[PDB]
Amino acid sequence: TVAAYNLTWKSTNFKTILEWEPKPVNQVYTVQISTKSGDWKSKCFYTTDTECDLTDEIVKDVKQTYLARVFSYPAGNGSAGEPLYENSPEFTPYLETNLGQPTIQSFEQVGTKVNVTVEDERTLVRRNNTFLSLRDVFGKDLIYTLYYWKSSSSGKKTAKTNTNEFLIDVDKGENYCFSVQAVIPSRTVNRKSTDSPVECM
Amino acid sequence: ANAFLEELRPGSLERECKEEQCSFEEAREIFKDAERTKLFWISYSDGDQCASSPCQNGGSCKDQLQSYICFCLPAFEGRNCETHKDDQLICVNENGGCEQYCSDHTGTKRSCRCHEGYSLLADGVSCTPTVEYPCGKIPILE
Amino acid sequence: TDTELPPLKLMHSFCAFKADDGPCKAIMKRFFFNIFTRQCEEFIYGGCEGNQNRFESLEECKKMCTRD
Amino acid sequence: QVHLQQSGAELMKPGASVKISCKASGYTFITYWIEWVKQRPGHGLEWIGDILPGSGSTNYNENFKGKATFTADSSSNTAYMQLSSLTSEDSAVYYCARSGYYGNSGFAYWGQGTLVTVSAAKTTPPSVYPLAPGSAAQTNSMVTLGCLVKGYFPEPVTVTWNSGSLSSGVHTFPAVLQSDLYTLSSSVTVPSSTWPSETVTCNVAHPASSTKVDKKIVPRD
Amino acid sequence: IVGGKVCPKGECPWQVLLLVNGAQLCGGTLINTIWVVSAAHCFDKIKNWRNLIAVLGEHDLSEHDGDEQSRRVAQVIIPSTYVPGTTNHDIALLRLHQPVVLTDHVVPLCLPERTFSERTLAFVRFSLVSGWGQLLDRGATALELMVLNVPRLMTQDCLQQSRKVGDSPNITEYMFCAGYSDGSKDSCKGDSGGPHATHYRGTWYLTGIVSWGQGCATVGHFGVYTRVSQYIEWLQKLMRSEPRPGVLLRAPFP
Amino acid sequence: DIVMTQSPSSLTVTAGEKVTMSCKSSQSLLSSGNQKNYLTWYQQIPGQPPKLLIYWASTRESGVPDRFTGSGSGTDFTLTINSVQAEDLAVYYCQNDYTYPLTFGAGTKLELKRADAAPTVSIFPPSSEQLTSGGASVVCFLNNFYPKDINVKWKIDGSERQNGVLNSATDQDSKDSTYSMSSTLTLTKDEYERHNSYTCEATHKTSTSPIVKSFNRNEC
Amino acid sequence: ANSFLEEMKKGHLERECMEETCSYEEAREVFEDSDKTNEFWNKYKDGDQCETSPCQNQGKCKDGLGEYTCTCLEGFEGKNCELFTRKLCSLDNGDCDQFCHEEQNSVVCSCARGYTLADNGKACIPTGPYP
Ligand SMILES: *[C@@H]1O[C@H](CO)[C@@H](O)[C@H](O)[C@H]1O
Ligand SMILES: *[C@@H]1O[C@@H](C)[C@@H](O)[C@@H](O)[C@@H]1O
Ligand SMILES: [Ca+2]
Ligand SMILES: [Ca+2]
Ligand SMILES: [Ca+2]
Ligand SMILES: [Ca+2]
Ligand SMILES: [Ca+2]
Ligand SMILES: [Ca+2]
Ligand SMILES: [Ca+2]
Ligand SMILES: [Ca+2]
Ligand SMILES: [Ca+2]
Ligand SMILES: [Ca+2]
Ligand SMILES: [Ca+2]
Ligand SMILES: [Ca+2]
Ligand SMILES: [Mg+2]
Ligand SMILES: [Mg+2]
Ligand SMILES: [Mg+2]
Ligand SMILES: [Mg+2]
Repeated sequence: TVAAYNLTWKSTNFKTILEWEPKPVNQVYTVQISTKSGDWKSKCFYTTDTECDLTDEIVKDVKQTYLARVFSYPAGNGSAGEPLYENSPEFTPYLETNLGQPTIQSFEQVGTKVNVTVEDERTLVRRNNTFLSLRDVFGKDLIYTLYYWKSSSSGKKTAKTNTNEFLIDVDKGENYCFSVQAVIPSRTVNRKSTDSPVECM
Repeated sequence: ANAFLEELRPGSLERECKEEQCSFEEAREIFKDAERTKLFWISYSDGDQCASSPCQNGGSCKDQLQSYICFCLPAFEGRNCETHKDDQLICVNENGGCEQYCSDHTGTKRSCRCHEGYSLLADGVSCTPTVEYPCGKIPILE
Repeated sequence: TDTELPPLKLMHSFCAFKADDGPCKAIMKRFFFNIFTRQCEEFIYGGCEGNQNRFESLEECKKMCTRD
Repeated sequence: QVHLQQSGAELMKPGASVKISCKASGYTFITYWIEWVKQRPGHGLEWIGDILPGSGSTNYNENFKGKATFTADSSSNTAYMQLSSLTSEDSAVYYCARSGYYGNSGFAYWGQGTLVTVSAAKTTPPSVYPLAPGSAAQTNSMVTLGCLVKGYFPEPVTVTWNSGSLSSGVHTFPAVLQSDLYTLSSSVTVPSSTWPSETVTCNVAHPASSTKVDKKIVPRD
Repeated sequence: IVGGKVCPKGECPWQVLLLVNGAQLCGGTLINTIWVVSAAHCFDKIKNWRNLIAVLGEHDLSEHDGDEQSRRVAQVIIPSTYVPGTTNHDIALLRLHQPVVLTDHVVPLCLPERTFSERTLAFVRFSLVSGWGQLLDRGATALELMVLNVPRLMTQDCLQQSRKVGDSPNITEYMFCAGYSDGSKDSCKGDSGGPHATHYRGTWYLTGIVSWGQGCATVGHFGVYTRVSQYIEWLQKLMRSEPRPGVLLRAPFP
Repeated sequence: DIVMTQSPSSLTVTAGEKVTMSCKSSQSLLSSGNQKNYLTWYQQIPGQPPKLLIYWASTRESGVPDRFTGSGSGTDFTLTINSVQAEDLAVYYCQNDYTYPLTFGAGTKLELKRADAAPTVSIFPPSSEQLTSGGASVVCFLNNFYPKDINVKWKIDGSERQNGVLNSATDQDSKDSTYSMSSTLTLTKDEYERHNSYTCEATHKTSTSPIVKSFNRNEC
Repeated sequence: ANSFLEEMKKGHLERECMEETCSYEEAREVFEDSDKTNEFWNKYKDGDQCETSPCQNQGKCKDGLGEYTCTCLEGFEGKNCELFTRKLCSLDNGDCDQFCHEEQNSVVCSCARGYTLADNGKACIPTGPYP
């Protein structure tokens, strides 16, 4: 029986999974998660999987900072006096969860100005029998960064907005293209999301 | 599609890549900037990692950049909604169910015994004192 | 300056350390000889893992260290 | 639960700089927007700007550019605000706040409030001038009195009548400012049985100047 | 109890004080009627055992009201594996000379099952420690019954988070750390045997007894307690055992 | 920048019935992404920090009583208080919670309506020590007038005077729920001893004629 | 952005580095003086590495390559101005009477020999009985 290591939180849209490297030979795993001054909630008991879901706990309070640890129960059984374990990096979901790849909802050229709507993807954070939209969790902290260009020779002309809508003038000479990128400027890491699927008219 | 040696006319990004399935070369000819071509390729030729419907027990899969996210039903959890939350009622479920004592009975769901001075109720999970002064219960707070 | 005080001419090595309280957390009023104050006075003993300056009473407090 | 303990009240000379603090307790410090709201009397609320601790991102109101600076040290879980080159317009009540939970959900939890005063005045006790009616041929069952308090600083000053016994039926007017000084009065109406009759005094205590004056209302004003 | 508060009268009923010649010696914890638990090193060099008095239900030292039930101690039992002058296996069960009548200010705190204490009452981290201990490391014993909320640590966290002082006892599997590392809250000297009770769903359980700790809330340090889960079954067996004519006997353990 | 216009600057209401408020906004606060209106309401009893009332213009903060209710969408927003109690006496502030910079409203004072009463005005010549020090601040009082709106007309030797005068109004009282204006006009010795007659006029809604109170220097 | 019928044409910023995508050469071809071209070029690829406020203490930023160069000011060591040390041990010679060890801008005081220092540093005190 050996301790786990390389514990990491693979989270996107608050879908948090804790994963560890060493393979379970004659060994099973169990993971507990708790806040700074909370109660150690145990999950994924005796499982041989090298990963465990933790979304249903961080969804309770995304703003708190969470600490987790993974024991290693010898296969067959408890331990002698204490299981052998290893902690995990402290994960505050609000400042760390990766933003999902945004999708463009619609785009229309009213007059000479285009109107690039952005679809609002939902997150794993729950409420009264419904998932919370991305805007419903971040609000003012969520801005966007559109890139538009001529189909040939690219030429990204960046633009910014604080809404799921856009209103930008064009030359009425060539079908522009769009690629949005949900940006949270109030973070320090994972600030910018991956670029949206390209959409052109 | 329409080949006709297509490489003469300057190809619009839509016509060549967002219409026919263009290769890396076509996109590189269009953008003419290696950096941006790499970024656009990793965002476009990423593919849909949801063609195998990875999520079980009624879970809505969502594609990302070389990733998928399962929007699991309330009664399930896991990366693919594999784990039955309501089927983990064994005694290690943070004293699963039983308020006072759980015992991992072989082949049956745990049984809730409880300490001397108390006795079980109809609910069969929690129990209440049966004496004037039970264990570790402060009567000043009543 | 240069005060002329008896160096106590230690006859026993064990009564010569400092007042080691002990990591434990019990209260028992043992006694130790302080090499500064010419008295085997009282100190609180935790009750475990101390040095050899723990004394039940003042009688052997005096006997073991101070030259009778 | 949670609380936001701000600093004490200050009285700075013009041209100085105050440093308001706001300690956060009960929640995760680095994951909530710490606001700052200015409330000058007779002007309602006026948002100054906020800082997100840990990240350090700030959003200053334009009309407070340069005037207000937000710093935050997350080890002690306290924020900081510094107002430079104070003027008489900075004499107001500032607050700190914590943003709500589900995004743009207001300021869930507010600080107790901090009073900041800036003026070129000095610590001066008042010269309370008593009041008394003139001819007043009416002299009905109800007679009004008062003791005018002028020339004191800083606020506040306690005023009462007959060592607090005559406390029901007084109207302590708010301390208004004039000629770089504070002035207020205290009107009390009493029956004729006590005035014109035995001593009816007003008790004034200036905590800053450690003053206790018991000037008595006397007829023949 | 540095950095603690005052336990309101009766809110710490299981707390038991022990006096030798009427002087403060240790704490305790009444289990059912006649059996009390105090750290094994409390009774090491006490002569004239007939002067051992266990006042229980006490709330204020410098006062004698009608809530301080006082009973003698006939025999004390400790694990035979315990070594005099050392810290391993610090727990003692006392056969009170006379039974005590329970009241509102006298409610006994009892043990959980071994599996229960190993599995559930170890992952709460928020448990009270009570006693009449000093308020400073050098010493100022509070005449009032002080109480304190303490955190819980597993043995690896304690080793790899506290200081690395080599002149300290090791942490065996029989003991587990507790306390704040900054140095603001820690039982000091009058809390040996003091209950370390963990609340869980409207019922308190004895999940530890204060044993030792380097200083009182020093920089980067924790107060080592005594994990009672190792001794739950042994106490349960000795509690239902026939009375024996000894005074200080060392029952076999395990 | 968004400007918010609290339509009632200061409204009064008898405790028990239902009140409604308005808070307009220049730019619409309705985010089309999730159909939420991002305006926050606040309750601030004087001398106390403003407790949050309603966020998203419809959702009660945990602990807010079940009579406060927000409504409206777009640019016009409404806060409703039903069965008004004594604790509702406060100034309420709406807030733009959509776009930086955050802008607050002008507030809305709440007053307890009471049967109006004419003020009791009494003029006062200066104190004996007031002259000896070198001050000449004549003050004439007013007490127990409702509603708040009032006007004072100081006259010196029959001529209206509007220099160096000062006024002060108390908050609504607990017993009589009324205000008490205090108009004082300050001079020094020479100007006070150059003009004789002093009169202050209390022009209030309670009567069409301002009640007159006066004194003459020659008699004193 | 070397499209057909270009180069021989007059230079232009927008028509090259914004409409389409100009190269570095097409950059200088428009701006000549290399420094000013960098003034744009460090923005074109490396969007802006200091649009946040990483370097505290009012740290002005030039934002060149993606390495995020920021100007720090006096009284604060480090590139981000984050080191909040008082520039030396010279302040009251280490809040002391004699001097302070300058162990990498730390605060570790000492007194003269035979004049033992306190644990944190205060006035020197004689060590033995006749120092
Ligand atoms: C469905 O597709 C994803 C990505 O190819 C894979 O990870 C799953 O295992 C499969 O079921
Ligand atoms: C996608 O989301 C999950 C939660 C289920 O509701 C599915 O029916 C839906 O398609
Ligand atoms: Ca084609
Ligand atoms: Ca080609
Ligand atoms: Ca083609
Ligand atoms: Ca091509
Ligand atoms: Ca994909
Ligand atoms: Ca007593
Ligand atoms: Ca070109
Ligand atoms: Ca070109
Ligand atoms: Ca060119
Ligand atoms: Ca072109
Ligand atoms: Ca070129
Ligand atoms: Ca050229
Ligand atoms: Mg097409
Ligand atoms: Mg091609
Ligand atoms: Mg080619
Ligand atoms: Mg152009």
